[PDB]
Amino acid sequence: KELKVLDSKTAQNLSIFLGSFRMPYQEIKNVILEVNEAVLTESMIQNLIKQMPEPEQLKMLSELKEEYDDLAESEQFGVVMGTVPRLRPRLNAILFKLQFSEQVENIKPEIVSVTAACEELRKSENFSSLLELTSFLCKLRDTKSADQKMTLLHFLAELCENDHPEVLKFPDELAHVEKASRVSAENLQKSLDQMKKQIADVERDVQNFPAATDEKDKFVEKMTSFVKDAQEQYNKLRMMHSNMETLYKELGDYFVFDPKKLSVEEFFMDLHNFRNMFLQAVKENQKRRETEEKMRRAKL
Amino acid sequence: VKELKVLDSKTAQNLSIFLGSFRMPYQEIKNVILEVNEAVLTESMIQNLIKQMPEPEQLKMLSELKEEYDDLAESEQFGVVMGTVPRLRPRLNAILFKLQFSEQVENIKPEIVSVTAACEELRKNFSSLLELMTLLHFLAELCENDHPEVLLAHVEKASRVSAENLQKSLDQMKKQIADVERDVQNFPAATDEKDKFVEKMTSFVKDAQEQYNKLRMMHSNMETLYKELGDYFVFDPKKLSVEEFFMDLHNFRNMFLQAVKENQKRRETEEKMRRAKL
Amino acid sequence: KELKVLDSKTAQNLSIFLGSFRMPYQEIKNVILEVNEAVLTESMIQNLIKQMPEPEQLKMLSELKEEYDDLAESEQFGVVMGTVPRLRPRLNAILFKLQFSEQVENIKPEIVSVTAACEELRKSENFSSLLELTLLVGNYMNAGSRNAGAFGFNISFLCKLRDTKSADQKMTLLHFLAELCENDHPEVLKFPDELAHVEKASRVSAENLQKSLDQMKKQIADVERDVQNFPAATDEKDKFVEKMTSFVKDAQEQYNKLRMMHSNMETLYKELGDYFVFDPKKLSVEEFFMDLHNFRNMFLQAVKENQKRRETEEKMRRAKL
Amino acid sequence: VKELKVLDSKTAQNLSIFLGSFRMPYQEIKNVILEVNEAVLTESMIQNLIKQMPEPEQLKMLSELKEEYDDLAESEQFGVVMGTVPRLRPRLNAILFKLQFSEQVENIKPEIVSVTAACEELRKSENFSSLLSFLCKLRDTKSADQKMTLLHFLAELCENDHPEVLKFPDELAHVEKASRVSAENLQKSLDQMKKQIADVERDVQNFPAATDEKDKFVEKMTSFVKDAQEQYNKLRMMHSNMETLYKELGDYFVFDPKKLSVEEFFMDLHNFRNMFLQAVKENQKRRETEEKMRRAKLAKEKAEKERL
Repeated sequence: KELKVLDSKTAQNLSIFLGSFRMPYQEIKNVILEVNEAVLTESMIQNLIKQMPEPEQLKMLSELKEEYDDLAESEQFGVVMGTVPRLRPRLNAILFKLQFSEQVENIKPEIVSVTAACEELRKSENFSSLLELTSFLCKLRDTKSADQKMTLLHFLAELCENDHPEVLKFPDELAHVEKASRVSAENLQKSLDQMKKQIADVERDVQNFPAATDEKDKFVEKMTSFVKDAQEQYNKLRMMHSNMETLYKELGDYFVFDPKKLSVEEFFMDLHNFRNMFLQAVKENQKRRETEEKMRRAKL
Repeated sequence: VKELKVLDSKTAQNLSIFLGSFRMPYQEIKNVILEVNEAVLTESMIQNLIKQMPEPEQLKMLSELKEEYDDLAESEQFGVVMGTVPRLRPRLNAILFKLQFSEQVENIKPEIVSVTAACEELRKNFSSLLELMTLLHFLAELCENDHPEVLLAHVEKASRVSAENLQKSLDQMKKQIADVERDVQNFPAATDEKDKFVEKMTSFVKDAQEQYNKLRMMHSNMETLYKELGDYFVFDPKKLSVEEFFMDLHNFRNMFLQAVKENQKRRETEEKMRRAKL
Repeated sequence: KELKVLDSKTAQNLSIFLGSFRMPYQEIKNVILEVNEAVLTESMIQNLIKQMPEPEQLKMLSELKEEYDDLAESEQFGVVMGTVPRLRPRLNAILFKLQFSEQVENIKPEIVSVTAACEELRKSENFSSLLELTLLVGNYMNAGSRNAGAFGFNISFLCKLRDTKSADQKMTLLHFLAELCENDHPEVLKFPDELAHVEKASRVSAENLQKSLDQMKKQIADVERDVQNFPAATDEKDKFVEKMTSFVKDAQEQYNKLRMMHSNMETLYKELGDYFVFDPKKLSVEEFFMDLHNFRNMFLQAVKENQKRRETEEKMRRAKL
Repeated sequence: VKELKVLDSKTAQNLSIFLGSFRMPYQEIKNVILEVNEAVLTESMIQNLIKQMPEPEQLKMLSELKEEYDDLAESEQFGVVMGTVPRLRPRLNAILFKLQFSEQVENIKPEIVSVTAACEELRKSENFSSLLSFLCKLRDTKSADQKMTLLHFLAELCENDHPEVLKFPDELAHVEKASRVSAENLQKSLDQMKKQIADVERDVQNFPAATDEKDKFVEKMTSFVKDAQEQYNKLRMMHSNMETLYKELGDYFVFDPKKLSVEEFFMDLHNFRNMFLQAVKENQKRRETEEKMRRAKLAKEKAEKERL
């Protein structure tokens, strides 16, 4: 059969897609209309969106379907899809509905890690004690101590291990520090923004959606109810993200440091590095004070 | 601080770690579960909820302690709140089912489509080309002089499929639906109007049912056509599995094509001999 | 330029290859002859083999040396390669030599995992104690139970203690056993640490292991063959016979060691078959260790489930508030 | 059981786990290192020996316990044998270098070749030399009627009265690869390689003579070091020639080679190729559509005609 609208490759792709898809065009239409969640999936929508003929082509494909049987499977599909009101925006609202909960799930953790880390630090007394005996802390390893052949870090860690068995527990109170050092405050924000726009757009497309030109189209029906809930959820998320940014300020005072020059990621990435440096030093002392124990046995 | 009166040490430890990262008011989590709030629920969440959810007996014992709610630890408070959601488990398993269904159909369908296509692709020239250097090159040779042009995009896919697991999946799906359906039919009376469970589920189960039926039609069909193959190439549709049939048919299409490519390479290399000599 | 021998595609492919390769065709030839390992790599040899014009096609390009400069580069290369004796077996032997160490390194651990698992099983004082408690549990402390009086050392059977109720039906034999250990034989609980290679042994494939060895055996035999029949070197830069004769001996040495290690592995396994009464020729190594592994896992799960059950059972006691 | 006499608790624990899985008799490990046995040694094997190896100070203290070898724990016996290998560390590092060399060269060459080939393809394509950053502004502002873009416009003009540009995009095979390369990293790779070769070379020169017929280190490394240098020199020849062809472009296209890095240059040049083909692709698209709309009316006309 010959093509009367679709262009070469475009038809080439639809032929494939729909083929390995295997599903009556009318069923696809009704699945899209009723938003059948027993059929629809993230990818399925991404594929329809990525394979759907341009609107201008759909208008051309429907402006002469009296010869339906005479159209290639690719263009027959085109005709059907030409019957769906507000196709593209409809598809995005649907895609959004399928993606939301999960893209929130992907964000929240970042926020919680940082939040927890900040909470952990402030409430960590052992780390406070460690500060006494003492951001610019990953430098102790780069100095010397009372005597020689032992970085200040070691002496600090040893002094801790001898009569401060407790300070040697601070790493076990800074659980989320590592997860926090992995976060990207920049990216964290971009996400909440893209999301902000995402919800806005879908709300618009809905508040601008037509009426029931077919008692099968139950779009505005659900979608309006969803956006509502997606909103309540986005707000709560933003509040969490604010509580984070906020709690990170409090540390900028208590531990006194500039929360404008040092990002949340960078900051913690160092506190984490130091926490390791400390654990490393402790292991090194245990080694030294283990071989030296022999160097004195070798005199016997 | 805060003694445990029901949860066992480890359950409490785990529930605590879990809640402390989920970060969400327990009552709100309850509502989310009740109304199957799809703007919050995800496959992971449900699975995690199911994995962490204290056992029924522990939830009960806790529900009989709502009294000192403020004295109970976080882990045990979540318990009290969850201990008020009727049919927690079958409910959670139904939601997990709704969240997973379309995905599993999407992952099962392609296996059937490939195999089906390979079957359709065959019936619709490669027949005469085997029954009749090596034998391949020989027959290939003839299909170049006397019967040329007598030289399947799914035959390859079909060879990687596994008929056995394909059946197990459909059978596994069948149970899943039947189980959800049963749980729904045996569900309590929704007092708290915030519980839109029986409604949603009864409807979804209907849809999954229609899709499963359609999916099973595609299956049986696939097998029907496979036997149509046991006719033309007269063989035991059970002695040789779909996987194998197309595996051979595949290793075949290759060797022949290679035999052809090899022939043509000698072919041209001869042209680059007739000219060079004159 | 214009092709005098090579088909069209071969000329194309070979060009892109020689191109993004940048190296005088003679230099390439010397690298192959000298088996220069400061240049040669596994990928490099594989490609030369994949892109090398057919043996016959190289023969033809031999009558075209006068017009070397007239020929297209793809064919110039063909002209050079055409000068190298036993080009393909040579190339295959070099690839073999470059891959040999990794190959041994990938077979050895399978053998070491199974072997160590067997030794660990023999030497585990706590697992041995556990077997005894198992006999005690099924032959004397649960007369009611399933096969009471017929328990032995079958490992897969131990995997079923989980599916059988003990005397009082408030516990499976597995849990009964676990509690017995926890209460009166704590040390036994440390048996898992005494079986470090068991999990790895469960993931092995005796069949593939055997295939790997036989393959290595043929690979080495083939190279030796090719070396035994190799033509006397004309060009001084041809180090093949020199390097490869030596290598083959070395590789044969390693393979024999592998074969013997594998043979020792099979011997220990036969011993396990008589001790845990199973047929080595019917219960693959991975099957046996998967059973031992799964048992170790469920036994540990059983212990946690007991502690849990014990803890909540105390909340029932303190319910008297 | 078996009291440790030198090793620190951790090292011994780790050595034990390691030796538990490596399972190669200690003499055999030494023999293999001394023979530099290629049928046995692997990059991974050597990296693990290096990582597990007790520090020099411990190997020396164990080196003085040969008489009690049989009473020592497995990890310390291993230490004793290893302790008898002269220049163990430089030996192990040179061996690792010899195993890694040809491949780290193989991972550098490609980049140099991509950029090099790109520079060559460019200079040999007048098809581009002509087309004259701004190409962006055209794609920005719409044509007379919003119906099109000024880039499509220029693209169609070329496509009509200069159809010898449809090839341009296909004569820039390595430009994309070149856009991904990193000039700075390439340099480091080369300097890092030079240093590695120097250090090994140094160790071979200051290396103790063999006192047994099994130690093949000097014989092999001295020879290999010569081969690595030859290859490195050639690798550098290629590199500088790459920097030179690029320099040549700073003129043939007037632009400061110091300012704009190699990645920067071919990245823009990559996007350009993209933007153009884009327009051409798009033009051919809407022009194909117009064609079908024409045949649409024609048929829809012969229709109403044949009908009546």
